[PDB]
Amino acid sequence: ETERTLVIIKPDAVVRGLIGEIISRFEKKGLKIVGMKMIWIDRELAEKHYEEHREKPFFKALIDYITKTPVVVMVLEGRYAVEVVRKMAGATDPKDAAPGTIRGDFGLEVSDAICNVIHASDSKESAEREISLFFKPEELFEYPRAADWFYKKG
Amino acid sequence: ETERTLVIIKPDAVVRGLIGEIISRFEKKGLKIVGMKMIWIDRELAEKHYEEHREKPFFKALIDYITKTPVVVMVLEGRYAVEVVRKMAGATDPKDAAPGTIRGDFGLEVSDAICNVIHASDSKESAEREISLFFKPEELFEYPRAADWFYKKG
Amino acid sequence: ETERTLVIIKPDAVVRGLIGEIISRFEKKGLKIVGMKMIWIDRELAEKHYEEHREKPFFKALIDYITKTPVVVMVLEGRYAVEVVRKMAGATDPKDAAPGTIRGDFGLEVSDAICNVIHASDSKESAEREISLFFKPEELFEYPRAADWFYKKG
Amino acid sequence: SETERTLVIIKPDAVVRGLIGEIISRFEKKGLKIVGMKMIWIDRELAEKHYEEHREKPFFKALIDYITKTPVVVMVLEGRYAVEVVRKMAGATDPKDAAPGTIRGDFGLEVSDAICNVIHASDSKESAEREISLFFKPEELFEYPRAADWFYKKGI
Amino acid sequence: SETERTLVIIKPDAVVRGLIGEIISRFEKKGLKIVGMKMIWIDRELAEKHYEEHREKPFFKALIDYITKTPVVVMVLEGRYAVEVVRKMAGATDPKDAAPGTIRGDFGLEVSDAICNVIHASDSKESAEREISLFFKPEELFEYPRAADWFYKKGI
Amino acid sequence: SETERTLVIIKPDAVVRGLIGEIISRFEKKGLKIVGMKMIWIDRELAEKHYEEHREKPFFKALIDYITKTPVVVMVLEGRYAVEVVRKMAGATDPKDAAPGTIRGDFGLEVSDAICNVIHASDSKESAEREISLFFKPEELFEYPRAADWFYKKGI
Ligand SMILES: Nc1nc2c(ncn2[C@@H]2O[C@H](COP(=O)(O)OP(=O)(O)O)[C@@H](O)[C@H]2O)c(=O)[nH]1
Ligand SMILES: Nc1nc2c(ncn2[C@@H]2O[C@H](COP(=O)(O)OP(=O)(O)O)[C@@H](O)[C@H]2O)c(=O)[nH]1
Ligand SMILES: Nc1nc2c(ncn2[C@@H]2O[C@H](COP(=O)(O)OP(=O)(O)O)[C@@H](O)[C@H]2O)c(=O)[nH]1
Ligand SMILES: [Cl-]
Ligand SMILES: [Cl-]
Ligand SMILES: [Cl-]
Ligand SMILES: [Cl-]
Ligand SMILES: [Cl-]
Ligand SMILES: [Cl-]
Ligand SMILES: [Cl-]
Ligand SMILES: [Cl-]
Ligand SMILES: [Cl-]
Ligand SMILES: [Cl-]
Ligand SMILES: [Cl-]
Ligand SMILES: [Cl-]
Ligand SMILES: [Mg+2]
Ligand SMILES: [Mg+2]
Ligand SMILES: [Mg+2]
Repeated sequence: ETERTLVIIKPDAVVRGLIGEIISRFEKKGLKIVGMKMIWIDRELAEKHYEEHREKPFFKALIDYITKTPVVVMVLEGRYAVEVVRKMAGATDPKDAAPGTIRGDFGLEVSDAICNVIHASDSKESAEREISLFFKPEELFEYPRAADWFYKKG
Repeated sequence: ETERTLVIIKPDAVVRGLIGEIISRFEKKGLKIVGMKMIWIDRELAEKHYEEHREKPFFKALIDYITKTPVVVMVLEGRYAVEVVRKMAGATDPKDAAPGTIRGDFGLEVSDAICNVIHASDSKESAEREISLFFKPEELFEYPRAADWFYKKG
Repeated sequence: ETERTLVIIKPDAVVRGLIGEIISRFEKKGLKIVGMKMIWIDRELAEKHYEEHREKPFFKALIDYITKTPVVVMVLEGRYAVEVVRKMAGATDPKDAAPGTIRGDFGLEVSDAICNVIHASDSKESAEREISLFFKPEELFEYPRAADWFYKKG
Repeated sequence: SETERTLVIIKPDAVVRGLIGEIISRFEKKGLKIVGMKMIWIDRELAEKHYEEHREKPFFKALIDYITKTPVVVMVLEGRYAVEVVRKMAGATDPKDAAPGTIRGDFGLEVSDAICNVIHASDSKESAEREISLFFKPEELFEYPRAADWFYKKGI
Repeated sequence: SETERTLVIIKPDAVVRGLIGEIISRFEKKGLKIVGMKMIWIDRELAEKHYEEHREKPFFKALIDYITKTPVVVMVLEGRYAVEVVRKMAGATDPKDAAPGTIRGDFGLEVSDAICNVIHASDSKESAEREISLFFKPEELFEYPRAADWFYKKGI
Repeated sequence: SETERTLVIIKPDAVVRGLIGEIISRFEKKGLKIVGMKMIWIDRELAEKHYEEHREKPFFKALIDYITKTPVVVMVLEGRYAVEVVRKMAGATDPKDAAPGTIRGDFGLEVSDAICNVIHASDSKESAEREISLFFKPEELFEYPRAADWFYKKGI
């Protein structure tokens, strides 16, 4: 049931100084950070990441948004991590996101793009693809978090 | 899409020392405080604010409640601020409010009135009316919050 | 409307150092701690507490889980405390729990048992029974919390 | 008695950065009572009056520009030895020197031509009295019970 | 070894104000282990025994009234040099003098006839030993692993 | 100018305990800018190079074992007098001595054969320069605006 998912702490979150608060929510949930780095995405990489939206009217604005400033890309590992992180993220448009979710508590204002604090892979398949776009195997680690032993079935 | 809504941090919140925590939730969401002051509402002003409830059985108790101690009235500005703040507030009766919402996390106990931490305008129209009841134009301001520039479409 | 409910801060929460954070959520909601103690539940007591699950496939694992390390048993008092605490706890399986709830924010990983941070009585009847299992009348108290006077109808 | 009132100004840097709530919560958590509060936009005349004791100091101009840059939140805190206590909570004038745990220590660092330091706290009972009068009318200050006030009642 | 056990009492003011959780979290976050804990309502005999060293001091009576005002939460914290560490976390006896960041510094200020100061922390290993015995039976103290205990294992 | 860059390492104890976010938030809240950051697993060669000044010290071996125990998060913080400021935020080397409010003061205590102390902070501008180079390539460090940067613009 253990899966890996890719999360991008977007430019709006970085500029607003919310990196730590976002990371803490994942750590507190029990999710493990197995990879992470601050990078500045270029248009080519951005369009590959968001290839599914190439023919949508907001594509250009979305690429401008994700490449506006550096972002923090990270890989989270844990039981059903993909669906869990999507649940934690909340609705795409922050105004519709429920209080308690990341977008619900931190997002609201938008530009030409629907600024929404973070990106979260939408499926195990997508996560695999996205993780490969931003990380090399040598940047992903296997190590124990403090409470790992507690759940070991002997 | 930018709107203004009126919020009243009720006597129960003031007495319990929750003013700051409530304000922080709005600031963290990205909402801008364009007006704010601690006042002690008298019955006349209270009945004008809650005119819609004049013929309800809980009217008297509600007026007693809102005028019990000083309150903090404030105007919040932001994208769809009215519906967003209502969403953040949660169900009228705190016991029914979802965890994560203001009433959900802070409210529960009631008196003869359903004490519920805060008041939030229910519509743009109501907000306009309520804002006018408590504030003069000279008490409302236009200024930039730190991240405002980020969302400017050039 | 004032009720008492039993909550058990389970071994996973104790080991992870989440006792305080869990307690704070209840205090902030307005709930009153009328009884509380750290104990180490033995199998006999554990099976009495979870008697309803005796014929379920996960029974053995559940008993192992709840008796793994000491836990903190506590009695919470307040308006509709039973349903309110259940609401605050969230879905049984933490991966399904909504962000904002205790299980939603803190739980995810599981062992042979569905580790979910806390236990909360499912009804007033169950609460009565469970409270009696862990506490003697002399361990339960009646005292005023700071804001109690605020809600007194004269 | 030991109960005093002091003036706090949540400065433009704090307002712009969205720290109003976090600052207020620190005072509420300490047990201090907010007896008056409002968001205002200080004009140069009022700013220079508040900081008149620095009228003949080199940093005066930058200070006025800073305090009047955007709206601020002025408030009056009441409580046991509130003046010295709030000053202690504020921390060293230059935030880089302020101890972690203090308001300036946890939230301040960067400066403009002025030493931006998150908040203002009256330095003495005499200054508190003068400052409260500059920003608040008696009609804007209130006497009411905070939840735990009854717990501290002395004598019988 | 360096591992010690100390006694902490979350006093009536903290309980009434709903600060039990916040106080416990500070100890958990520090890495201290809670090996015993319970809510009890201290009677005068036990209160006077705990504070026997102040038996002949003017504030004694007010102190007993205060500590027995409502139920409290007594707990035993275990960890490296726990006695001095918890004392440091507590801060100065009179909360108005306690540094921001400490428990008394962030949460205490107001007083009654007694100097209400949020919590009690054993002042020495000798006092800790005596105090733990007054409130806890060995059967109420436990040895178990906290999540990160394995990380600190020494030697091979 | 007064703007400096310093190197911070969120050590294995912090990573294992899930404190990465809380530590980063303290720097963000202070107003410091993260210009570089990544999770890496330090090897003995790099660890010994970073701590070369302790090459001939008794605790060296335990120190290397500790810093290479699990992955860490290295990051570069930029801001006014960042070196001394971050050091101040970190607190005393041995967490038991660190003041409440500091990172080590609030989060550290227990030790292994090494004095586990949550994070590493460059001790000087010279050390910061050397350390940043050991862990980061210029291509991994960025210049960008944080939300409030405009507020502090000096002069006209
Ligand atoms: N301007 C604009 N941007 C959008 C819209 N929908 C989505 N976006 C942006 O494009 C991103 C990706 O879209 P999508 O995958 O559908 O949403 P997500 O998976 O929840 O992030 C969203 O997170 C927004 O940043 C839209 O309708 N208009
Ligand atoms: N006693 C009592 N008070 C109520 C009841 N419904 C609402 N109230 C109080 O009256 C306030 C205004 O009512 P309403 O506008 O319907 O709810 P709101 O807009 O969510 O605050 C509520 O916030 C409560 O303070 C009720 O059924 N009984
Ligand atoms: N292994 C396993 N454990 C379960 C399952 N369902 C429940 N549990 C565990 O048994 C406890 C009690 O079950 P139940 O009363 O139905 O859920 P609760 O009232 O929400 O705690 C749950 O909290 C879990 O700890 C399950 O389907 N499989
Ligand atoms: Cl949502
Ligand atoms: Cl963990
Ligand atoms: Cl709701
Ligand atoms: Cl902002
Ligand atoms: Cl749920
Ligand atoms: Cl209360
Ligand atoms: Cl200081
Ligand atoms: Cl209070
Ligand atoms: Cl101190
Ligand atoms: Cl731990
Ligand atoms: Cl220190
Ligand atoms: Cl910023
Ligand atoms: Mg998507
Ligand atoms: Mg209404
Ligand atoms: Mg059940």
